Amino acid sequence: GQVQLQESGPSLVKPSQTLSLTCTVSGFSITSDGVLWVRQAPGKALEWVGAIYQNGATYYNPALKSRLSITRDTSKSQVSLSLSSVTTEDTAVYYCARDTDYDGMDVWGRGLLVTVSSGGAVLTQPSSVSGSLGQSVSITCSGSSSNVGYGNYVSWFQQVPGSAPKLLIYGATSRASGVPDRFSGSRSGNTATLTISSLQAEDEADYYCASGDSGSSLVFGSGTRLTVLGLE
Amino acid sequence: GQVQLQESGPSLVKPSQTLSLTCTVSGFSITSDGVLWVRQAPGKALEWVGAIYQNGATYYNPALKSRLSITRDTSKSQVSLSLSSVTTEDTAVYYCARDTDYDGMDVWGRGLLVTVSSGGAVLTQPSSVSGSLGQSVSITCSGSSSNVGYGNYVSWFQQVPGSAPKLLIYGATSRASGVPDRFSGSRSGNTATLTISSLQAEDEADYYCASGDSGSSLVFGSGTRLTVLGLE
Repeated sequence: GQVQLQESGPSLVKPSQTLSLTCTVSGFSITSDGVLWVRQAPGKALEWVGAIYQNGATYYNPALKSRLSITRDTSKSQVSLSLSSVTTEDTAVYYCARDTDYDGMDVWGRGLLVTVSSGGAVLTQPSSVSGSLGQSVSITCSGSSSNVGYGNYVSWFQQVPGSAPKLLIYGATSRASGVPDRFSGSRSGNTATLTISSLQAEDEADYYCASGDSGSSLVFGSGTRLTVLGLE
Repeated sequence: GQVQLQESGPSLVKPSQTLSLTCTVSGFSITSDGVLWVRQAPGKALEWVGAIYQNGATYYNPALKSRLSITRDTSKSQVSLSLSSVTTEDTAVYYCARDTDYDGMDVWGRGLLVTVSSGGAVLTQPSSVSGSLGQSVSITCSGSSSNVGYGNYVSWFQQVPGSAPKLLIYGATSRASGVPDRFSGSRSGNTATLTISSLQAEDEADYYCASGDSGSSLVFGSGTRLTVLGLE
């Protein structure tokens, strides 16, 4: 992969100060693809932070809008994130990713952990599910007419321990590039479903649904942990 | 940090072919610091692959030497690894790290997973140890006169779930920059010991002891999983 994104910054940020990160991209222009920021607090789901698109138009998670600024420098291929008035609740791995016209959020950086410390809105998924080698497994995601209902702007991600999400299915049904076809997506009203046939040992991971939402936001589900039953 | 290292290469290699990776460094010269390669097969201990130093002098893991070549391009800040005659047993996350004069293997790349597929010398550690918040805990590593007994060339690493090792201790004692001082290391004949006083929640990880050997090979231990007992 020549397309890549890398987050950079100072992790440790004292409470009440501003947290500032830079995402440096290579192998493509921000004038052709959007860039988004996602975070994941140690031991939580994925939360959308905000996005900046080709024309520089920006979009923010309403819960964070209070202290968020996203900017960009075209010449240096950089996208900046500033988060003000940081507290311990902003401790997280911060991820940037690309958002493309026809391939979905396909490429993500590796993630940068930021710890905030001093002296030393709703998509529902079953939290767990399991199946054995060879058989199929379904993971459902419930929302509403604003989002999963609004139409076919549903994504599914895979995340293994300590690692950036990998896009599986975008447009609710379309398989991303390089994704094996034992993965498929469907949608029915306010519900979207991922199906994994021919379960494999390496499918054991957490799974996240995400959906566009009427107020130009992006919402993630609560995550589903999949376990595979072997014979070993 | 300014210092960073990044592995880059193909997606998957076919068996009996040549796996080739490139390590690009930034924030320092290979003419000032050595570069080493380490790998980690799924669910398995760290294994040293080989090293190239400031004068280009190379050193290899005897078990892999047969099909190993490490090269470098100084003008471009690159170090190259070639592994021939790959089989399924070479599937692994490959890591490239810096070896310094006075700071140990302090900085490591993020790791690149490489799987070898078609269309379908000994350091002993206990496998587990555990403790509640605040207590001290010890992890022991046995070898021999060639290695842990050779002298004070012992390191300790920490690895969380899907992440590059972090150096804790070097010189069999000297703690590393930025490492908190509840970690200490001691040595007593053919045995080296890492002690963590005041166990913290984020110490929950695997721990590896590595040692220089007589034959200028680096050897890693079998790994120790440390669990912390909450009240949750």
